[PDB]
Amino acid sequence: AAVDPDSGLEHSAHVLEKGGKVFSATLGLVDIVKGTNSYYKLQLLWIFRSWGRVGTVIGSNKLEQMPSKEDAIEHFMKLYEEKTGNAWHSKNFTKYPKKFYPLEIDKSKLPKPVQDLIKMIFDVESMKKAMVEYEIDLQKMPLGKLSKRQIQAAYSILSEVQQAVSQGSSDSQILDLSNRFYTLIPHDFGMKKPPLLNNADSVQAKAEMLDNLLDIEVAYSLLRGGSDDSSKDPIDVNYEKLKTDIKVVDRDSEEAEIIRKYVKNTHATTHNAYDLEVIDIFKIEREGECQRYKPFKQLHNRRLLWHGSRTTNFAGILSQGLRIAPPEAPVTGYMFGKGIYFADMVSKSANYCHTSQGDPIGLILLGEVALGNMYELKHASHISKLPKGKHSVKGLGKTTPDPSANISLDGVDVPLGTGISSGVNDTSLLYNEYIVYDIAQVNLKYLLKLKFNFKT
Amino acid sequence: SKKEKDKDSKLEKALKAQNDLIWNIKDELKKVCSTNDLKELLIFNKQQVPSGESAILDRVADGMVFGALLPCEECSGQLVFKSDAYYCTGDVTAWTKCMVKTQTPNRKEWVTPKEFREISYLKKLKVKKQDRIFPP
Amino acid sequence: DKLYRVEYAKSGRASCKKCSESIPKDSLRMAIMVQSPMFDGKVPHWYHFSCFWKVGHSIRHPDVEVDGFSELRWDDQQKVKKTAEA
DNA sequence: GCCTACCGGTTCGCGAACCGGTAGGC
DNA sequence: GCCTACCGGTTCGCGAACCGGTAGGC
Ligand SMILES: [Zn+2]
Ligand SMILES: [Zn+2]
Repeated sequence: AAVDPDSGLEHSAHVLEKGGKVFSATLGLVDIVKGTNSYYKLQLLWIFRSWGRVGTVIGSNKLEQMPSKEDAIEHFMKLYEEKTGNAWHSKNFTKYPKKFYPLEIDKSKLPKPVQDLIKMIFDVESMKKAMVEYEIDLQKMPLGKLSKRQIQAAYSILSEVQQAVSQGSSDSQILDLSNRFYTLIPHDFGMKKPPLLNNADSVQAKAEMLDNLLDIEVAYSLLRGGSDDSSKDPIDVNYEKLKTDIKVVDRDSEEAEIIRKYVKNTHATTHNAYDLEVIDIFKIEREGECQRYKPFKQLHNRRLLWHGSRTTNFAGILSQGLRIAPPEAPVTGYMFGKGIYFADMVSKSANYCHTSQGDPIGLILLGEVALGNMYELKHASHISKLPKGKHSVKGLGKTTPDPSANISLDGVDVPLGTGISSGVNDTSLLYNEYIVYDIAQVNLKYLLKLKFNFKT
Repeated sequence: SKKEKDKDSKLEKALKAQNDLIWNIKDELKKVCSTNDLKELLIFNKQQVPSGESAILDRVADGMVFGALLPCEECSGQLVFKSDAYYCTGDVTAWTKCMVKTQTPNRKEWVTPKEFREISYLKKLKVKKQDRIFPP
Repeated sequence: DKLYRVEYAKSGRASCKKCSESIPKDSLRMAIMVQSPMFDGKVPHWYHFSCFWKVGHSIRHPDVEVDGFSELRWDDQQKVKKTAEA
């Protein structure tokens, strides 16, 4: 990291490191019961100690010049152990009672709608606000990159909590995790106690948070970098970073009529809270997504299907394609386990854009997803391995788009019929889900931009 | 209301009986014993030595009157009287404190070391076997 | 846990939030617990037992609201109890 | 969280005093 | 051959100063 500007000496003297280990650490300690949820930043610029209640004006700091440089090591490594409980070098770290725990810090030539697309998916302040509702620390999480090994642990602790929740484990066991999680991922509850992760969906909520938080730092990773030479334009620099060929399908286009049909037709009878309005249609072509999908163009039963996700995710969904949840992450929230999920109805998928009456625009995808020999399921069932010869899973719903009106598109079956009853009604799904357990099976075709119209 | 008000009134008798029994015993030790004595008193009785003067005699007084507190069932820490119950102060884990709480904790009898040339004066304060009484 | 707190001065060092004079040792004093602006912790606001009841605070039932009440001496408990009502 | 008055345990500093060696006086 | 007034130095006694660990404040 760099110097904490609370020192008032940030652009003056550099933060110091002895060869490898950087003399700076950011500690944290939470007790759900006491309510305490507190930071402690230590640096060796001079020795600088910061402390207080994460996400508030509660706290204070002490900048302090040293008598010499070897006295710095003495003061630092002492303060550290006093506060953390460990020595400055350790093979594996160990938390100690009421002691802290250290957190592991690390002229443009394009169309106007395409510029708006970059505008929309690379506004990181929009993504920040996005987080504020999760109560993640807003202050120093943009400049402070939380580690990968760390976040994986943050995930694990979640997945531990679901396991604990499912088999009604001890309040202690649960307490410990809630403490472990908030310590590891600083939240901002102002002056009120961190809440226990006791629910099934509270975990899901915090899982979602991590997913989203991960993609923001992924959007930064893209944005920060390249080769800053006075030649290309700023919007073009960020376009090239997306590593995809995006084009604007014209409204006059005959294929564009189909999508708008797919949109207008496949809106849910039960999702009447809003009303769609296709502002744009983009034809999207990822770097080498056709090199990896060639295998499955042999595969039968290919379907053009909707998939929605937060506008914040689309910065990374473009650069890495659609990804499956990490293995550490909890399976809560998923119906049939971790894998790419797709819907035949634009509404159902549209709800994953997470729009509101103040943020009206949203992005939704359409992917040639090679379903193949489908595994059909009525009730929710967390699957590990697919049965033999099955390349996908299908969640059978009550309403299905009319199979006797299934139009084709470039050798892809587009089910843009309006809803009729399904062949079996013993299911606990109202609408279809299409799940692939391999990132290769999906091939993104169209990216839509949708304005929502609510009634409030 | 006859038996109700009697046990009601006769308990507030026994509550005061207890309150200023310990108080007598406290400032008896303050008169006779230095803090180091009291510290080594508790240690001998396998009791966590608290930080604080007041709190040290508060646990010696409790120790003598009711008993040397046996360690906790799960976390193996030190239960401590706090206002209306005995709360465990140990550590079920590094991350989270233990939350055990009781009015009837486990305990063996309080063993004064031989070294007491005024334990015959303190214990001569008409003190018999009795358990902690609590508020209503 | 509780908002208020009462004990015999652990030292005659801390001063009184109303009048600002040193609360002498082993004296009955009362506290109101506040957030410290300086660290993530509650801190007591020590008042001379005399001064406590002029700040406008009214503890309806001391034994359930004020901490350290049971640990006090019996006759001192009654002082608080009565003075709680006036 | 960090700051500091207080506690006991030891050393320090200095003046009385204790002592032995002595050299002028009878 | 004593005595004794004078002086240099080792000792002793006792409060002042020092000091590290910490209970109590904010
Ligand atoms: Zn315990
Ligand atoms: Zn006062």
